[PDB]
Amino acid sequence: PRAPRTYSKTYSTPKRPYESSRLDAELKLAGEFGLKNKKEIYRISFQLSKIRRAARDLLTRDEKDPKRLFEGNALIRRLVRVGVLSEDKKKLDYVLALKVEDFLERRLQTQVYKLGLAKSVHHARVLITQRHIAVGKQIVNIPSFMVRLDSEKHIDFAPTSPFGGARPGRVARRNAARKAEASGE
Amino acid sequence: ARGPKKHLKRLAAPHHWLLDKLSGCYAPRPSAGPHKLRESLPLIVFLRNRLKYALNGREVKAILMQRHVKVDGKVRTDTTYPAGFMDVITLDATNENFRLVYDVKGRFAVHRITDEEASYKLGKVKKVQLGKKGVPYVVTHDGRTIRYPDPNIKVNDTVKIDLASGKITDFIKFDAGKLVYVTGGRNLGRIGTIVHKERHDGGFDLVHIKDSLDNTFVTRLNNVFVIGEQGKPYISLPKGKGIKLSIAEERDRRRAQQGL
Amino acid sequence: GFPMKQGVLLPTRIKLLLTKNVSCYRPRRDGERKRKSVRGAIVGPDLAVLALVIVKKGEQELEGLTDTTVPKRLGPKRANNIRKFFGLSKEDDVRDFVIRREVTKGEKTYTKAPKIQRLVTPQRLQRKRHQRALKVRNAQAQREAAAEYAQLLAKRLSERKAEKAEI
Amino acid sequence: SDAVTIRTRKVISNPLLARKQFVVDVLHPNRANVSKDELREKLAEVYKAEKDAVSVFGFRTQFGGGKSVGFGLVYNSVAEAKKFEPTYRLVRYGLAEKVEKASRQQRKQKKNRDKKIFGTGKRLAKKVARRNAD
RNA sequence: AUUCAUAAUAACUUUUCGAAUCGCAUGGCCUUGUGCUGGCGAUGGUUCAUUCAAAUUUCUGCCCUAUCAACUUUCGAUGGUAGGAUAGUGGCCUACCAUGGUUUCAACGGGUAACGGGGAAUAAGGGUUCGAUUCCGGAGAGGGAGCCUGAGAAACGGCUACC
RNA sequence: UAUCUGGUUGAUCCUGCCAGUAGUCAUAUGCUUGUCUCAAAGAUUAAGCCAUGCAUGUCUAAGUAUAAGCAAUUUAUACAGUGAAACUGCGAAUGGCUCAUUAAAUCAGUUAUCGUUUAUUUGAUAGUUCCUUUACUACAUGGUAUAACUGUGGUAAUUCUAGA
Ligand SMILES: [Mg+2]
Ligand SMILES: [Mg+2]
Ligand SMILES: [Mg+2]
Ligand SMILES: [Mg+2]
Ligand SMILES: [Mg+2]
Ligand SMILES: [Mg+2]
Ligand SMILES: [Mg+2]
Ligand SMILES: [Mg+2]
Ligand SMILES: [Mg+2]
Ligand SMILES: [Mg+2]
Ligand SMILES: [Mg+2]
Ligand SMILES: [Mg+2]
Ligand SMILES: [Mg+2]
Ligand SMILES: [Mg+2]
Ligand SMILES: [Mg+2]
Ligand SMILES: [Mg+2]
Ligand SMILES: [Mg+2]
Ligand SMILES: [Mg+2]
Ligand SMILES: [Mg+2]
Ligand SMILES: [Mg+2]
Repeated sequence: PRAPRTYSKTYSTPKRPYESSRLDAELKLAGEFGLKNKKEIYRISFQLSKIRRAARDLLTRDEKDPKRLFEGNALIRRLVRVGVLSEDKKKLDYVLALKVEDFLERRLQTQVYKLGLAKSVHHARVLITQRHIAVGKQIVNIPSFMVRLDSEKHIDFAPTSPFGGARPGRVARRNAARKAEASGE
Repeated sequence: ARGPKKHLKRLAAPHHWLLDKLSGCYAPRPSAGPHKLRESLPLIVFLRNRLKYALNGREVKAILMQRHVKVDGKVRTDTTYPAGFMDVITLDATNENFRLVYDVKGRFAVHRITDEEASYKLGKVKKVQLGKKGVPYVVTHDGRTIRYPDPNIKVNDTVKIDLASGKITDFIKFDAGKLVYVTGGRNLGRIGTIVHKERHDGGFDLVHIKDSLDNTFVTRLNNVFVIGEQGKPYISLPKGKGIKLSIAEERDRRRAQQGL
Repeated sequence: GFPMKQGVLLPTRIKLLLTKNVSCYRPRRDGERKRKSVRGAIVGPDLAVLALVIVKKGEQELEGLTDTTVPKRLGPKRANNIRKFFGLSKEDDVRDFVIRREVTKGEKTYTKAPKIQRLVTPQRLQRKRHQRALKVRNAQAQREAAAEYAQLLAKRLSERKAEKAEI
Repeated sequence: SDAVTIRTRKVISNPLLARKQFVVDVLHPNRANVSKDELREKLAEVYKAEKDAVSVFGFRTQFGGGKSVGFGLVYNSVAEAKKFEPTYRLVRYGLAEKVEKASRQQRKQKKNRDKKIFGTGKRLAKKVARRNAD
């Protein structure tokens, strides 16, 4: 008898299982952003639906309302901070007009590919999950790190990654050891 | 059933203790004392969660066995002693005093006071009666019985206890245009002056209190604690002065505090 | 193994609701009563051991009853019980005549004596006169508090009756 | 000379417990969670008190390594350090040994067996011997 | 708001309480007796407050069913008086008295794969279904019943009896 | 997250259900199961029955120490330290479990005690102790009666108990 640990679902399965248009756009976005499942689209669609209905229920209230100003501007600032909503178009109407790609372009897997450094979205995913990117002074192995526009200049190689230094790598050490074993000292 | 209860679980503790949901299944149940269970801060909560002088409850017991903590001039080595509103906590080590005043958010605030402030306290006169052998006495909000008071004192007034003797120094009367402190309700921790009060025959009278920022509100008189005249508080007020500005202006002071 | 009970005028066993401070039973909780079978007080062939106590010594000598005496285990621990034991007086000294027991540890000899209860010590007289002074000073403090409040009531009555007369 | 970079955030003086509390965060490159005993002797000359009066606990190093964050205490003297230190951390600092008691189930069994005997039990110890002998 | 707090008078009591208790320090004083006086507490203790409460209690709100429309009142049902019992109000019980009380606005009865609520699932809105179960309140310790001690139990890791 | 589709006919438009479809802190079961965090878990049928072990005991300078216990005492031949056992005080009426009863009953929100009890905590509180004193009973301080303890036993047995 403790306090219950809070948890919730972060995605929603679409109502129609087999629509050829929806399967087209899901697998288009899965290959475009190098995603693993359709769950990585459903989770982003869950965040669209939550913030869309939050802006919908707050646009229902009229202007100058303290609840509308507080919750609207906090969601506006959160979306501007993450970089989904741009510097302009800071309105809840544009929040209603947000799309799936506005969160897919802000992921660490997308961003590591986009500032060079990866040469592919799938190479960006495997560099992140093999601990080659430190965003600040902390390494990240989550492809959905969701960079928040204050870390873009600091998306670099990790200080403890063989690309970033401090180590020659495990398979390079074994290959160098075999060359030394076949050559001499 | 079958008798009094001795365990207080978490999620049943008072919310102003700000206790963690996790890290335990229970909360410190306050023992019997001068104040009610739901409206008092235990000494373990004041030391381990507010002062942060202790990491566990075992060392809270260790200071109280060392008798460093005392409230109202008395040691009170009990761990869950119910120190409440208008109670002074004196640590002779570090030469540090507090008064358990509320803040603007309705929680018990760490408000450090000087020694000439810790030399007295305010008490709201709960009831006035003639005791045995015809001796008048008053009972304050902390259960103190003070015999032979000045007969100008009525109920819902405030006295100033010497706190070194079971006597009074001076009293302040429940009238219009006096600083009052809200002790209960959702208006807890609001400071203002009495606009007027209503008679309400049958019970539960009401007091209209407006702030210095003209934020008028109403409160039951059970929650109203007179703490001085017009201005001039008998106690050093905590940071905030009980103004209760809206949350949009609150997030503005955070930007102003962050703006250096 | 059933003890015979005092006052059971029956030749058999019987179950009784035994309580505190009765025979054949020692309670373990407060107010606990338990039903136990006890042998009757009437002596019959069903007994195993009967307890006899001698109240009058006779002409002959037994092997192990009247020959051997057992030394007394504990002497009087209270001061008045010592005074009535040795018959000194109402007011004499007990510390001289405290019974002292010798303990030998093989190599070391040491002596032990009881804590003498209910003796008169100047600590006890200090505590006694402390409550005497406590009641005396409380009586003067409450009387002067009532006198100050009475003169405060007289001042308030004189002030209010002066204002009521000239208003 | 690994630039271990010892520092203490949120230092609070606690003369109530006659000690000082702080948060020990270290930055150890190319090295893991170095150990507690060189952190104790390092904090000894940090606060100029003594090696034995320094108590530390915590130090969960951050993910990706290089940085360890933990809690630390410096006591005014070792005598009051022992008075206000938990006994599990005495044996962590070598100042005491584990008091060799029985297992918890065995202690409960001993108490429940000792509940049956009213008194010392010396007369029943000789009584069972006399009952078995004769 | 009181026949309130409190006081006074006359009394009454298988006469309540009003320290024959413990630790540490032991200062000061002169009728120099181990004399007078004194400190810091602990445990107690009558009563009034306080707190933890408990007990009862005011209004309003509960699922399905009429193939359940009349129910309650012998063995209290509704009220009055008086008493008893209770910690205390009260048909709570007793004695006397009156014939009342509930009901189609669903009484009473039956069923519940009924502990109540805070809550949960689903859901555009309105709703539907669930809630034994991390919190609050209740009830029980195989079924009943009775009781001792205790401030508080009709206690079951207390007792007694029957099944 | 304000959505429908297949099936009556030779064909049509309907009513209408069947069937699909998507969730369930909603259970069971099949197949499969590499990593980290988090954690429901004998409720449903049987509040059916239970082997065994544990879950309630508690001592500070401050009630009682002649353990024929230990260190031995720390003017210390009354004791003084620690201290098993046992008298004494307090707790054991908290908790934990379960939901079988229970349908204005519990319960919920809201009222009352001017209709009551309340250990403990906290504040205050007691010069009168004079039986019918013109008859007080030791206050530098009344009494016994017991545990633990010693010794004699009973019964196969129990946290059973007797006599001294
Ligand atoms: Mg590595
Ligand atoms: Mg009567
Ligand atoms: Mg009556
Ligand atoms: Mg009758
Ligand atoms: Mg149900
Ligand atoms: Mg049921
Ligand atoms: Mg439930
Ligand atoms: Mg019960
Ligand atoms: Mg009790
Ligand atoms: Mg029972
Ligand atoms: Mg049991
Ligand atoms: Mg129980
Ligand atoms: Mg259908
Ligand atoms: Mg791993
Ligand atoms: Mg069931
Ligand atoms: Mg069962
Ligand atoms: Mg319980
Ligand atoms: Mg458990
Ligand atoms: Mg269970
Ligand atoms: Mg008690």
